Amino acid sequence: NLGLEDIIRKALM
Amino acid sequence: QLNPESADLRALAKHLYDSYIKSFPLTKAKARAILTGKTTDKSPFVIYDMNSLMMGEDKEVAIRIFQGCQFRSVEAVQEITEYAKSIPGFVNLDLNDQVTLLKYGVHEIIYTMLASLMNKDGVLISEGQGFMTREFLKSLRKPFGDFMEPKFEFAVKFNALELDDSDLAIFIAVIILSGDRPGLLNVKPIEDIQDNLLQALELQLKLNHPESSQLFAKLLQKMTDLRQIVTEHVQLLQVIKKTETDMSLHPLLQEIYKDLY
Ligand SMILES: *c1ccc([N+](=O)[O-])cc1C(=O)Nc1ccncc1
Repeated sequence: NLGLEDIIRKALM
Repeated sequence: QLNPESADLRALAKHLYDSYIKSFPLTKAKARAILTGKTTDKSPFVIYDMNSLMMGEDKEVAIRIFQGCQFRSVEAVQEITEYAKSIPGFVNLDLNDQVTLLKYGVHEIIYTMLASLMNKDGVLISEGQGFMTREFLKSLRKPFGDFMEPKFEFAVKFNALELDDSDLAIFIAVIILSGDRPGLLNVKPIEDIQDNLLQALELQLKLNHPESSQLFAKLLQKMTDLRQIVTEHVQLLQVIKKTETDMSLHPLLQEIYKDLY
Protein backbone atom coordinates (compact mmCIF):
# COMPACT_ATOMS: atom_id res chain seq x y z
CA ASN A 1 0.00 0.00 0.00
CA LEU A 2 1.47 3.32 -1.12
CA GLY A 3 -0.71 5.02 1.50
CA LEU A 4 0.74 2.78 4.22
CA GLU A 5 4.31 3.44 3.05
CA ASP A 6 3.45 7.16 3.21
CA ILE A 7 2.34 6.93 6.86
CA ILE A 8 5.54 5.03 7.71
CA ARG A 9 7.85 7.43 5.86
CA LYS A 10 6.36 10.41 7.71
CA ALA A 11 6.42 8.69 11.11
CA LEU A 12 10.12 8.01 10.40
CA MET A 13 10.74 11.75 10.06
CA GLN B 1 27.08 -17.47 32.49
CA LEU B 2 26.72 -13.97 34.06
CA ASN B 3 29.43 -12.16 32.13
CA PRO B 4 29.83 -8.89 30.16
CA GLU B 5 28.13 -10.37 27.10
CA SER B 6 25.04 -11.66 28.93
CA ALA B 7 24.78 -8.40 30.86
CA ASP B 8 24.73 -6.58 27.52
CA LEU B 9 21.83 -8.77 26.38
CA ARG B 10 19.96 -8.09 29.61
CA ALA B 11 20.58 -4.37 29.09
CA LEU B 12 19.21 -4.57 25.54
CA ALA B 13 16.12 -6.40 26.83
CA LYS B 14 15.51 -3.62 29.37
CA HIS B 15 16.11 -0.87 26.80
CA LEU B 16 13.53 -2.51 24.52
CA TYR B 17 11.03 -3.05 27.37
CA ASP B 18 11.34 0.60 28.46
CA SER B 19 10.82 1.83 24.89
CA TYR B 20 7.93 -0.64 24.45
CA ILE B 21 6.16 0.82 27.51
CA LYS B 22 6.72 4.36 26.20
CA SER B 23 5.47 3.53 22.68
CA PHE B 24 2.46 1.26 23.41
CA PRO B 25 -0.13 2.46 25.95
CA LEU B 26 -2.25 -0.68 25.29
CA THR B 27 -0.15 -3.33 27.03
CA LYS B 28 -0.87 -7.02 27.34
CA ALA B 29 -1.21 -6.79 31.13
CA LYS B 30 -3.89 -4.10 30.71
CA ALA B 31 -5.83 -6.18 28.17
CA ARG B 32 -5.79 -9.32 30.30
CA ALA B 33 -6.95 -7.41 33.38
CA ILE B 34 -10.09 -6.43 31.46
CA LEU B 35 -10.63 -9.88 29.95
CA THR B 36 -10.47 -11.73 33.26
CA GLY B 37 -12.88 -9.16 34.68
CA LYS B 38 -10.36 -7.60 37.04
CA THR B 39 -11.01 -3.93 36.13
CA THR B 40 -14.13 -2.56 37.81
CA ASP B 41 -13.77 0.79 36.03
CA LYS B 42 -16.77 0.61 33.65
CA SER B 43 -16.58 -3.14 32.76
CA PRO B 44 -17.14 -4.08 29.09
CA PHE B 45 -20.57 -4.94 27.71
CA VAL B 46 -20.90 -8.35 26.07
CA ILE B 47 -22.29 -8.49 22.52
CA TYR B 48 -23.21 -12.12 21.84
CA ASP B 49 -26.15 -11.92 19.42
CA MET B 50 -28.23 -9.49 17.37
CA ASN B 51 -30.42 -8.58 20.32
CA SER B 52 -27.44 -7.70 22.54
CA LEU B 53 -25.84 -5.89 19.61
CA MET B 54 -28.79 -3.49 19.53
CA MET B 55 -28.70 -3.04 23.30
CA GLY B 56 -24.96 -2.33 22.92
CA GLU B 57 -25.35 0.70 20.66
CA ASP B 58 -23.62 3.05 23.08
CA LYS B 59 -17.88 0.97 -2.04
CA GLU B 60 -18.68 -2.57 -0.98
CA VAL B 61 -19.25 -3.27 2.71
CA ALA B 62 -16.14 -5.42 3.20
CA ILE B 63 -13.88 -2.97 1.36
CA ARG B 64 -15.24 -0.18 3.56
CA ILE B 65 -14.54 -2.28 6.65
CA PHE B 66 -10.92 -2.69 5.53
CA GLN B 67 -10.56 1.01 4.68
CA GLY B 68 -11.86 1.83 8.16
CA CYS B 69 -9.71 -0.62 10.12
CA GLN B 70 -6.63 0.52 8.20
CA PHE B 71 -7.45 4.15 9.07
CA ARG B 72 -8.03 3.30 12.74
CA SER B 73 -4.65 1.50 12.66
CA VAL B 74 -2.63 4.59 11.69
CA GLU B 75 -1.86 5.34 15.34
CA ALA B 76 -0.65 1.78 15.91
CA VAL B 77 1.59 2.03 12.82
CA GLN B 78 3.00 5.27 14.21
CA GLU B 79 3.62 3.65 17.59
CA ILE B 80 5.35 0.68 15.94
CA THR B 81 7.54 2.99 13.85
CA GLU B 82 8.49 4.99 16.96
CA TYR B 83 9.37 1.70 18.65
CA ALA B 84 11.53 0.64 15.69
CA LYS B 85 13.49 3.89 16.05
CA SER B 86 14.55 2.69 19.52
CA ILE B 87 15.99 -0.61 18.23
CA PRO B 88 19.78 -0.06 18.20
CA GLY B 89 21.05 0.12 14.66
CA PHE B 90 17.65 0.41 12.99
CA VAL B 91 17.81 4.11 12.05
CA ASN B 92 21.29 3.58 10.54
CA LEU B 93 19.92 1.21 7.90
CA ASP B 94 19.08 2.49 4.43
CA LEU B 95 15.85 4.46 4.65
CA ASN B 96 14.13 2.31 2.00
CA ASP B 97 14.94 -0.84 3.96
CA GLN B 98 13.50 0.80 7.11
CA VAL B 99 10.25 1.45 5.21
CA THR B 100 10.21 -2.07 3.74
CA LEU B 101 10.78 -3.62 7.19
CA LEU B 102 7.91 -1.64 8.72
CA LYS B 103 5.49 -2.06 5.81
CA TYR B 104 5.52 -5.82 6.23
CA GLY B 105 6.15 -5.91 9.98
CA VAL B 106 3.32 -3.63 11.12
CA HIS B 107 0.57 -6.08 10.10
CA GLU B 108 2.17 -8.97 12.02
CA ILE B 109 2.68 -6.80 15.10
CA ILE B 110 -0.93 -5.58 14.98
CA TYR B 111 -2.07 -9.23 15.00
CA THR B 112 0.29 -10.01 17.90
CA MET B 113 -1.23 -7.17 19.89
CA LEU B 114 -4.74 -8.15 18.81
CA ALA B 115 -4.14 -11.54 20.45
CA SER B 116 -3.79 -9.73 23.81
CA LEU B 117 -7.39 -8.53 23.29
CA MET B 118 -8.63 -12.09 22.59
CA ASN B 119 -9.58 -15.12 24.55
CA LYS B 120 -11.36 -18.31 23.54
CA ASP B 121 -14.77 -16.58 24.06
CA GLY B 122 -14.27 -13.34 22.08
CA VAL B 123 -12.41 -10.04 21.64
CA LEU B 124 -12.28 -6.59 23.27
CA ILE B 125 -13.70 -3.72 21.18
CA SER B 126 -14.55 -0.03 21.51
CA GLU B 127 -11.43 0.74 23.55
CA GLY B 128 -12.29 -1.94 26.09
CA GLN B 129 -15.95 -0.87 26.40
CA GLY B 130 -17.30 -3.86 24.49
CA PHE B 131 -16.63 -7.59 24.18
CA MET B 132 -17.63 -9.25 20.89
CA THR B 133 -18.01 -13.02 21.11
CA ARG B 134 -16.10 -15.34 18.81
CA GLU B 135 -19.12 -17.50 18.04
CA PHE B 136 -21.32 -14.50 17.22
CA LEU B 137 -18.64 -13.31 14.77
CA LYS B 138 -18.40 -16.81 13.28
CA SER B 139 -22.22 -16.98 12.86
CA LEU B 140 -22.41 -14.06 10.45
CA ARG B 141 -23.21 -14.49 6.77
CA LYS B 142 -20.47 -15.17 4.25
CA PRO B 143 -17.93 -13.81 3.73
CA PHE B 144 -17.99 -11.99 7.10
CA GLY B 145 -18.35 -15.11 9.29
CA ASP B 146 -14.91 -16.33 8.15
CA PHE B 147 -13.01 -13.05 8.74
CA MET B 148 -11.89 -13.48 12.34
CA GLU B 149 -11.96 -17.21 13.23
CA PRO B 150 -8.38 -17.99 12.06
CA LYS B 151 -7.14 -15.09 14.19
CA PHE B 152 -8.89 -16.55 17.24
CA GLU B 153 -7.34 -19.93 16.43
CA PHE B 154 -3.92 -18.23 16.38
CA ALA B 155 -4.55 -16.11 19.48
CA VAL B 156 -5.65 -18.97 21.74
CA LYS B 157 -2.49 -20.94 21.01
CA PHE B 158 -0.28 -17.83 21.14
CA ASN B 159 -1.76 -16.79 24.50
CA ALA B 160 -1.12 -20.28 25.90
CA LEU B 161 2.61 -19.48 25.70
CA GLU B 162 1.87 -16.97 28.52
CA LEU B 163 4.22 -14.31 27.22
CA ASP B 164 4.38 -11.04 29.14
CA ASP B 165 5.15 -7.53 27.88
CA SER B 166 8.88 -8.00 28.65
CA ASP B 167 8.90 -11.01 26.30
CA LEU B 168 6.71 -9.29 23.69
CA ALA B 169 9.05 -6.29 23.51
CA ILE B 170 11.89 -8.46 22.19
CA PHE B 171 9.64 -10.68 20.05
CA ILE B 172 8.22 -7.66 18.24
CA ALA B 173 11.75 -6.31 17.65
CA VAL B 174 12.72 -9.67 16.13
CA ILE B 175 9.68 -9.47 13.79
CA ILE B 176 10.68 -6.00 12.57
CA LEU B 177 14.27 -7.01 11.78
CA SER B 178 13.22 -9.80 9.38
CA GLY B 179 15.91 -10.13 6.71
CA ASP B 180 13.67 -12.12 4.34
CA ARG B 181 11.25 -9.34 3.38
CA PRO B 182 10.76 -8.80 -0.37
CA GLY B 183 12.67 -5.87 -1.80
CA LEU B 184 15.33 -5.48 0.91
CA LEU B 185 18.54 -3.92 -0.45
CA ASN B 186 21.17 -4.75 2.22
CA VAL B 187 20.17 -7.90 4.11
CA LYS B 188 23.37 -8.40 6.15
CA PRO B 189 23.13 -5.35 8.49
CA ILE B 190 19.50 -6.33 9.19
CA GLU B 191 20.54 -9.91 9.96
CA ASP B 192 23.33 -8.63 12.19
CA ILE B 193 20.78 -6.75 14.30
CA GLN B 194 18.24 -9.57 14.29
CA ASP B 195 20.89 -12.06 15.42
CA ASN B 196 21.64 -9.86 18.44
CA LEU B 197 17.93 -9.53 19.18
CA LEU B 198 17.55 -13.29 18.84
CA GLN B 199 20.34 -13.81 21.38
CA ALA B 200 18.55 -11.39 23.72
CA LEU B 201 15.25 -13.22 23.19
CA GLU B 202 16.86 -16.63 23.85
CA LEU B 203 18.22 -15.44 27.19
CA GLN B 204 15.01 -13.64 28.16
CA LEU B 205 12.93 -16.80 27.67
CA LYS B 206 15.34 -18.96 29.70
CA LEU B 207 15.23 -16.50 32.59
CA ASN B 208 11.47 -15.86 32.43
CA HIS B 209 9.98 -19.24 31.41
CA PRO B 210 11.49 -22.18 33.33
CA GLU B 211 8.39 -24.21 32.48
CA SER B 212 8.79 -24.15 28.68
CA SER B 213 11.43 -26.19 26.94
CA GLN B 214 11.63 -25.15 23.27
CA LEU B 215 9.66 -21.93 23.94
CA PHE B 216 12.20 -20.09 21.75
CA ALA B 217 11.49 -22.43 18.82
CA LYS B 218 7.72 -22.34 19.48
CA LEU B 219 7.73 -18.54 19.42
CA LEU B 220 9.73 -18.53 16.17
CA GLN B 221 7.08 -20.87 14.73
CA LYS B 222 4.44 -18.25 15.59
CA MET B 223 6.12 -15.80 13.22
CA THR B 224 5.22 -18.37 10.54
CA ASP B 225 1.55 -18.31 11.64
CA LEU B 226 1.50 -14.49 11.65
CA ARG B 227 2.69 -14.29 8.04
CA GLN B 228 0.07 -16.81 6.99
CA ILE B 229 -2.69 -14.73 8.60
CA VAL B 230 -1.49 -11.74 6.59
CA THR B 231 -1.34 -13.62 3.29
CA GLU B 232 -4.83 -15.04 3.95
CA HIS B 233 -6.10 -11.47 3.53
CA VAL B 234 -5.30 -11.65 -0.20
CA GLN B 235 -7.49 -14.75 -0.46
CA LEU B 236 -10.21 -12.99 1.53
CA LEU B 237 -10.24 -10.15 -1.00
CA GLN B 238 -10.70 -12.69 -3.81
CA VAL B 239 -13.56 -14.36 -1.93
CA ILE B 240 -15.24 -10.95 -1.65
CA LYS B 241 -14.88 -10.24 -5.38
CA LYS B 242 -16.27 -13.66 -6.28
CA THR B 243 -19.16 -13.53 -3.78
CA GLU B 244 -22.48 -13.64 -5.63
CA THR B 245 -24.71 -13.48 -2.53
CA ASP B 246 -26.07 -10.71 -0.33
CA MET B 247 -23.24 -8.99 1.57
CA SER B 248 -25.28 -6.45 3.51
CA LEU B 249 -24.24 -6.10 7.15
CA HIS B 250 -25.74 -4.33 10.15
CA PRO B 251 -24.05 -0.91 10.54
CA LEU B 252 -23.16 -1.70 14.16
CA LEU B 253 -21.41 -4.86 12.97
CA GLN B 254 -19.57 -2.84 10.32
CA GLU B 255 -18.42 -0.56 13.13
CA ILE B 256 -17.23 -3.51 15.22
CA TYR B 257 -15.23 -4.99 12.33
CA LYS B 258 -13.51 -1.62 11.80
CA ASP B 259 -12.12 -2.07 15.34
CA LEU B 260 -10.62 -5.46 14.38
CA TYR B 261 -7.96 -6.51 11.86
C1 LIG C 1 -9.66 -4.65 9.01
C2 LIG C 1 -10.79 -4.97 9.75
C3 LIG C 1 -11.25 -6.27 9.81
C4 LIG C 1 -10.58 -7.26 9.12
N1 LIG C 1 -11.08 -8.61 9.21
O1 LIG C 1 -12.04 -8.85 9.85
O2 LIG C 1 -10.42 -9.63 8.52
C5 LIG C 1 -9.45 -6.95 8.39
C6 LIG C 1 -8.99 -5.65 8.34
C7 LIG C 1 -7.75 -5.40 7.51
O3 LIG C 1 -7.68 -4.49 6.75
N2 LIG C 1 -6.70 -6.37 7.71
C8 LIG C 1 -5.43 -6.42 7.03
C9 LIG C 1 -4.54 -7.37 7.40
C10 LIG C 1 -3.33 -7.47 6.74
N3 LIG C 1 -3.06 -6.63 5.72
C11 LIG C 1 -3.95 -5.69 5.34
C12 LIG C 1 -5.16 -5.59 6.00
